[PDB]
Amino acid sequence: PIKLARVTKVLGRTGSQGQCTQVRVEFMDDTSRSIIRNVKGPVREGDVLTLLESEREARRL
Amino acid sequence: VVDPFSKKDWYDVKAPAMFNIRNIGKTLVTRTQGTKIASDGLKGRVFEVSLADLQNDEVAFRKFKLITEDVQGKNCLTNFHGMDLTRDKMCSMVKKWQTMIEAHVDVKTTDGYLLRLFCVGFTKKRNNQIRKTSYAQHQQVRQIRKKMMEIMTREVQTNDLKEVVNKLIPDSIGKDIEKACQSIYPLHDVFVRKVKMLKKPKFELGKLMELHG
Amino acid sequence: LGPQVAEGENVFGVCHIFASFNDTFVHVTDLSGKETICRVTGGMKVKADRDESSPYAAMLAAQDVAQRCKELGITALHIKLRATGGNRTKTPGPGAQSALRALARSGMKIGRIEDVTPIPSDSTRRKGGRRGRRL
Amino acid sequence: TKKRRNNGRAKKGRGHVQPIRCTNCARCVPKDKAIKKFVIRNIVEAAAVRDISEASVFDAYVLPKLYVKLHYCVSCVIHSKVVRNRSREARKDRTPPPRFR
RNA sequence: GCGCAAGACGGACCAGAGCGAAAGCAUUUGCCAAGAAUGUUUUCAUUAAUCAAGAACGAAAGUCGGAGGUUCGAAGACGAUCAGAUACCGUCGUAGUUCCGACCAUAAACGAUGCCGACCGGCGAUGCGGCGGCGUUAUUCCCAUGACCCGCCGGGCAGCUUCCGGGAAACCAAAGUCUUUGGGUUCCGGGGGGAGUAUGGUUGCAAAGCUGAAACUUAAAGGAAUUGACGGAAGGGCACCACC
RNA sequence: CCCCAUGAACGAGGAAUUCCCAGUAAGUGCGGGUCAUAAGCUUGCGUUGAUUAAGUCCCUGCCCUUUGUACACACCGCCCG
RNA sequence: GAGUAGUGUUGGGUCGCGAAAGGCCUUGUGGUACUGCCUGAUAGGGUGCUUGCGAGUGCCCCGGGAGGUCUCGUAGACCACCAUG
Ligand SMILES: [Mg+2]
Ligand SMILES: [Mg+2]
Ligand SMILES: [Mg+2]
Ligand SMILES: [Mg+2]
Ligand SMILES: [Mg+2]
Ligand SMILES: [Mg+2]
Ligand SMILES: [Mg+2]
Ligand SMILES: [Mg+2]
Ligand SMILES: [Mg+2]
Ligand SMILES: [Mg+2]
Ligand SMILES: [Mg+2]
Ligand SMILES: [Mg+2]
Ligand SMILES: [Mg+2]
Ligand SMILES: [Mg+2]
Ligand SMILES: [Mg+2]
Ligand SMILES: [Mg+2]
Ligand SMILES: [Mg+2]
Ligand SMILES: [Mg+2]
Ligand SMILES: [Mg+2]
Ligand SMILES: [Mg+2]
Ligand SMILES: [Mg+2]
Ligand SMILES: [Mg+2]
Ligand SMILES: [Mg+2]
Ligand SMILES: [Mg+2]
Ligand SMILES: [Mg+2]
Ligand SMILES: [Zn+2]
Repeated sequence: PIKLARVTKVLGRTGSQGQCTQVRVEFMDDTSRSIIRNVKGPVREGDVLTLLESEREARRL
Repeated sequence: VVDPFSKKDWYDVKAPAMFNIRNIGKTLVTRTQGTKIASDGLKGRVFEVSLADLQNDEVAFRKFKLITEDVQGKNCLTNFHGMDLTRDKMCSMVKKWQTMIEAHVDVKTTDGYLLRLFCVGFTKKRNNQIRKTSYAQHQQVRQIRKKMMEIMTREVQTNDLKEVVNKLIPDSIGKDIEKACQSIYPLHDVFVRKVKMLKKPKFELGKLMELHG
Repeated sequence: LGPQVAEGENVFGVCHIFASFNDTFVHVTDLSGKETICRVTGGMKVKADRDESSPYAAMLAAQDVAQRCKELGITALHIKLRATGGNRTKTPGPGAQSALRALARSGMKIGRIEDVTPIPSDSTRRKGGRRGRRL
Repeated sequence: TKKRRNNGRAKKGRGHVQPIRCTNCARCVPKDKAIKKFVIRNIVEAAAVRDISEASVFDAYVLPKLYVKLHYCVSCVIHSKVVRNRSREARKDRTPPPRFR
């Protein structure tokens, strides 16, 4: 299933070369579920991310 | 070349009448070529089964070894063999500031099965306890050991396998030790951690038939 | 091509996953364990000695045995995980973890998970020598 | 010059201690000096958690955990960075590091 | 997977915990003798402290015999790595590792700190015995008794702390009570090498152990701490002449 | 320098690597230097004018801090048979 | 009636838990909290769910009533080259 996500906070930048941003995800379905997630490119708080695999969790690079 | 797997045949392992759920599962045996009796090749097997699967209400970590003896034509007849704790739980209990206590007995049941029963316990931290450590002194320990020993001996020695297994399912015996020892020291987790088998009596169809139904 | 059972009920095999640091086995048997259904090993799927252990091997091996058992009517697998045990390592090798995750994906059912590494009460002397294995 | 007052090993008021073989090396070290570390984790790790959780035939089956006590001979630790060297004064503090937030 | 067999080893619990003169000493259970501490309005009445000579026990390896040989494993053999490796790494493997019976007497046998004794700050802990004290628990009331709890006493194993005082300093509540120098006592050191060698004596089955010089040679050798420099040691830190 | 002819390699460049964050990279001409005659070089000058990042120590490079040292002519050190 | 009957146990005790039949002799308390499950009391001992975690909040039984993606925060990040000067 395809899902949507909301940015609650920006925590740090994960990467070897300092590539990924490690961001915190609310679900736009009004659910309270909170998952950390890796995102590439620029991110500011409040943005919406589209997840193709929505059950996956964030690991440290 | 030739597929070994088409000469296979599926059989049904059904547990005895002690527990709730009957069919533990399926077992796979190569058909009789007449040089080798398949009923015999199948005759000697153990099964490692979680109690959770035999009877619906219970704890995951008690395992039963079950032996097939007779085959009923795609029914296998299973008698109790052994019992043990899942390694996970056994490790979960053991911790660093408490004394551990272990004992074991060899007992013949009334019908003649010979069992080895193992006994595990721990010193439990009292609820307001300020001191870091619950240790028990040597003589206290030995007291406990002796009582563990005494209890389960009398529990088995009086009863036949049927009632023994029946006591082992909920673990009556553990709770028994625990209550009985509160005077000497506050025992904590107390189990029969293992059950072994030493001698089965000469095999008898009738006895087993009664055990199944 | 196997057991005759309704669509609800799942046939259980017992899968032994052995991960040393050398290589993995994904080994699937009956309940008794006295009959093996299927056995695939790490060094089998991949050719190089280095790669013998590595998670990738686990992947392949697992996908394959799981397939082959999906053939024979075994849907659900009890899992007994194993580390090399005895005097040597009690950690399971890296392979096992991957392997496990893998034969989930193939659509297998997972029964109880249990950990059996042979663990000594007290062993024979370990294979290095007093001052250790230095490198 | 005496470096530690306790000489690195915890042995006090007894003469000799039963030696144990290292996890990593196999090098022999007395049980007192050995840098000990206890490990409780889950058999399956982070991601495969969520994965396997779906493939169960059981509802609310909680993953078993793996329990292992490690010993590390003084050398092997410092290589594995289980233990790192610290300053003359800050040496003296035997309070275990704050893994508790 | 199921059984069988053999010899080893007693995991986790196990700790700056115990016990032993030190070496050393962890499965259960019974038998055999010891032992500290505690308790005491018991008994003896100076019987004690330390000790040349002389003794008892003394890790590991080693040595004789016997038994036994799972694992590990000097020696050795290969396989690698390397310029070379008779070394680290790997596959093997003899003696040995194990038990019984005799020898051997040495270890960084270390607290690198003789033993008995007196006095000199605190502070919490811990082990053993004792003594007192609300209150919990072993179900509901009485006494025992055990478990926790709050103290006190005597021995212990230690710890933290401190302008007690020492100390060349590191550090030490002893390494304190030392030029304000004396409680008793035993071993023992006198620049570095030569050398724990030569010789004699003596012990052993031998490997060796104890005892132990000299010629010569040499301005330092050494101990703590301090700035440096360096590290194939650990952490941070920056820079589009580093990357993303 | 100029007119005619001659009209060849070259099909977006392997392992590696260089310079760069906003009137900036880059394209494009122009001035000054050298100069009797000369800019495929340099030094300046405008013009057209972006993609991407506002982060990280992975690599490379040096800095501190802790730490060990038998080095101090300071590791190209010292030193053993 | 009677803390008797019955029932219950580590050492004992002057015991712990605790009925009913049936009558007699005339009312035969109020106020005020809570309450997941297990064991053995609303005590004691284990053990939980609500959102990954930490807070809150709720979780004995019945009837009826409506109101619903409970609220607030939130790192929860873990998968051997190389002599000499
Ligand atoms: Mg040093
Ligand atoms: Mg010693
Ligand atoms: Mg002592
Ligand atoms: Mg043990
Ligand atoms: Mg003498
Ligand atoms: Mg010896
Ligand atoms: Mg020997
Ligand atoms: Mg011999
Ligand atoms: Mg060679
Ligand atoms: Mg070798
Ligand atoms: Mg070998
Ligand atoms: Mg002697
Ligand atoms: Mg000596
Ligand atoms: Mg000495
Ligand atoms: Mg003396
Ligand atoms: Mg006491
Ligand atoms: Mg008292
Ligand atoms: Mg004391
Ligand atoms: Mg003097
Ligand atoms: Mg001299
Ligand atoms: Mg001498
Ligand atoms: Mg001589
Ligand atoms: Mg020095
Ligand atoms: Mg770097
Ligand atoms: Mg110098
Ligand atoms: Zn090591």
